[PDB]
Amino acid sequence: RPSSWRQ
Amino acid sequence: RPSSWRQ
Amino acid sequence: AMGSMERASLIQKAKLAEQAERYEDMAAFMKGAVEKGEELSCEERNLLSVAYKNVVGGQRAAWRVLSSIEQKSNGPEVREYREKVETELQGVCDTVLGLLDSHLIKEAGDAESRVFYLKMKGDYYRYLAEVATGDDKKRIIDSARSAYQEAMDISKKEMPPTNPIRLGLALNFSVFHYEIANSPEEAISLAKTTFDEAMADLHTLSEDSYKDSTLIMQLLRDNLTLWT
Amino acid sequence: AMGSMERASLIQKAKLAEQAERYEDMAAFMKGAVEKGEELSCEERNLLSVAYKNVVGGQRAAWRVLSSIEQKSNGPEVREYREKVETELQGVCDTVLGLLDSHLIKEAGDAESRVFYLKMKGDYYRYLAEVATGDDKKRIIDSARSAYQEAMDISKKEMPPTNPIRLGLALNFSVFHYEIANSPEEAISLAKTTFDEAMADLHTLSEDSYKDSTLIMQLLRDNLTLWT
Ligand SMILES: *Cc1ccc(-n2ccnc2)cc1Br
Ligand SMILES: *Cc1ccc(-n2ccnc2)cc1Br
Ligand SMILES: [Ca+2]
Ligand SMILES: [Ca+2]
Ligand SMILES: [Ca+2]
Ligand SMILES: [Ca+2]
Ligand SMILES: [Cl-]
Ligand SMILES: [Cl-]
Repeated sequence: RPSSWRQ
Repeated sequence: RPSSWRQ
Repeated sequence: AMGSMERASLIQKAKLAEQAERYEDMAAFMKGAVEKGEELSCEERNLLSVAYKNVVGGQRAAWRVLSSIEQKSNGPEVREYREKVETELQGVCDTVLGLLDSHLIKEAGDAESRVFYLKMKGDYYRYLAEVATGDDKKRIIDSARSAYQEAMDISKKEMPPTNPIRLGLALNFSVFHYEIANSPEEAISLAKTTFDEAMADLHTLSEDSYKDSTLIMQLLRDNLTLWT
Repeated sequence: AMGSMERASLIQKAKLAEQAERYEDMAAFMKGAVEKGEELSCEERNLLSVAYKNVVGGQRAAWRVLSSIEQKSNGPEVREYREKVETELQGVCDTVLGLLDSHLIKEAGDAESRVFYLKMKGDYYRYLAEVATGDDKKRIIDSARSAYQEAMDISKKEMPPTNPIRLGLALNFSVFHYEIANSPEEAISLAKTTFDEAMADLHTLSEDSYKDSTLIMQLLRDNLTLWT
């Protein structure tokens, strides 16, 4: 559930 | 652009 | 490719693929289930429809993006890639129409099943018509018209005006008239008469059936608002 | 399958597929472009990354849905279909890692290109590690760790602390620590130090570079807020 890199 | 049947 | 899976396992996996939003898998599982040769239940017909509508819906959305780019341009790449997506969309439509012809429609004796499949036949000829430009375009359009028309005749004799499949059929046939047949007045008349006749039948329904019917009734109203 | 298309046509079609949200097509076009054997530009590297991140992202989302259903259940169908999706995800990861090993990384001499590819190598070993359960799981985890670590060493020597690839690398390595390596304190420390060192370098940036950097800085802050 954490954020990895994304556009 | 009109709506056909959709869920 | 699904000939060695049990029918019930194909159905169970189609429902899993829906939860996973894996609609290509869903369609392949449901195609395998159809090819077992047994008739489809109400729930199974809905699974078949949902799977292929999602697959072809993504292809139609892509085709429309590429077609718009192509028309603004008028190298070969944009046309080539539009043609690639177009060919894949036509392949999926042919697959569905083949399942309907071999042999879903001929074994559908009940009004609910027969109308459901004839509506699908109209829809997938409509999708073929959206991209058609050659010698067979008028025949493709008339194949959509003929399937929708037989479904409407059966549904008006055999189903209440609030039946969700009858409502969805009339909705889609009205979109056919507006978008494909260049008959906007026919489209508007069909949508209004369908809405009004369902309105007058709502009083017969349970609360759950009422929710199902009014949901599709709102789509008819949305189109009438866009068209008038 | 793309050996007969021109490199520039593959690149042009990859951009068209992105606009059409046809990410499987996008990935196949970019794979074909890589297999031409020439190094990739900055923009082309981004196209490669976007394509495969979207493909594998859909597979990961499906795998997580099916894995959750499977664990709640504990017939063979749920396990079988989870294994099918798992195998397809592993195939895509192996494809990307194969492009990196043959021969993107060895020809990447500049820091920007080399760090970009080592970050990808870490990411796709991380995705393999998310589903790994057998003899090679610790080696898969260490392959992700080693690739991320080499990328961090290069990026800290050769790039400013606000560089978007350096920031994204540190973000993803911190997720690796938290999610994969069971090292939440390492994850938190890396995210905080990365955020603070970028904050102190913002004053050197143009308005456009500032927007790029702060965008990824917010993702670091989102994780720290979730983790502390
Ligand atoms: C075409 C169509 C119309 C209506 C429904 N529906 C609504 C609620 N239950 C079923 C399904 C379809 Br495929
Ligand atoms: C992994 C990563 C990090 C940052 C960026 N980026 C942001 C703005 N331009 C490039 C791309 C990637 Br693939
Ligand atoms: Ca059987
Ligand atoms: Ca029958
Ligand atoms: Ca050439
Ligand atoms: Ca080089
Ligand atoms: Cl093409
Ligand atoms: Cl399976």
